[PDB]
Amino acid sequence: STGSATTTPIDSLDDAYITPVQIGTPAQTLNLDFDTGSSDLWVFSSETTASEVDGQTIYTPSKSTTAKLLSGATWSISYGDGSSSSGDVYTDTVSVGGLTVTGQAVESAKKVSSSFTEDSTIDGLLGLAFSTLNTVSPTQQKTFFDNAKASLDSPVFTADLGYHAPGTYNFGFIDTTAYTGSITYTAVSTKQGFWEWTSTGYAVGSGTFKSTSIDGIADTGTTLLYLPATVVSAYWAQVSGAKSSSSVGGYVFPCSATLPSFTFGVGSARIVIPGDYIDFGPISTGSSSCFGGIQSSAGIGINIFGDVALKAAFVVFNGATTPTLGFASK
Ligand SMILES: NCc1ccc(C(F)(F)F)cc1
Repeated sequence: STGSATTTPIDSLDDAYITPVQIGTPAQTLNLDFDTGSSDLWVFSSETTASEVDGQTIYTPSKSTTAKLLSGATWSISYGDGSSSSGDVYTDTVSVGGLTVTGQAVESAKKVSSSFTEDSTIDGLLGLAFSTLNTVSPTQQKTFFDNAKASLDSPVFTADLGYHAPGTYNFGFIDTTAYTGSITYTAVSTKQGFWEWTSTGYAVGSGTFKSTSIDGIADTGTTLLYLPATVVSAYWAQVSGAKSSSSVGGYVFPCSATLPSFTFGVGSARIVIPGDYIDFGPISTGSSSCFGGIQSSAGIGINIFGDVALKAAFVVFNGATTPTLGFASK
């Protein structure tokens, strides 16, 4: 089997991407944030605290003839940005663009943090990292990809995020018309439960490529590109007026600037992020200072190849017995 679904940016800045997911019987369509950095499929629901729901589409398990409460199961997750959510669990039929999983764990939120409440476009998340990170207690649950894997024509999923435009998530196949050149595959460590790989280096604009190992995770659930301070300082030093602002919480630059591109290495291959992709608009409404798309990972503990980097590539999340990552220009 295969599955294919369109992913759409939630706003004019590509702050996040949403993909329609059918849950239950009859189908209840919710727009979830596909996240290769986490492993919980959680949704806003009829159980979510009323004051914490503001515009989101909810999952109502009582209206689904295939929903079953997973006895005694609870979940609670905290994301790297400080956001959190928790609740109870149901098993139900979940479909993504033609691909169906019966008995998928659908984590129903009873509580969500302010940032989720404030994002009316995100109805929940669909975790695509390794099932070792799933927070369901006392019995850990599998991801949608993990549950569908054996049925897929190929044990893979692909991420093809658009820049200010719709994109695609494919399951079980590689669309050879969606990229240029070839796909370069690289080794993955699953030790931290993430799609963790090692970039071979970088370049700033038309500058000399620096060969250096950058260990990081391929994370669709993170908006920006988080890299070592040395790297990020080398990037912003090419932008006149750019500075690291402690009050804003990162590198900012004059909105009138035309940004240089950023190239990252995948083996001997190169992925070029165009300069416009690193512009995240005014720091506050009407400000002439803009927020940068490349930020330091110094306070995180890990480098994050988020949407800024992934949307420049056709990305293969290879779930073969030894998982790997594939990147191609597009
Ligand atoms: N990295 C996962 C993630 C996804 C969405 C959000 C937000 F912004 F919707 F709250 C936070 C964290």
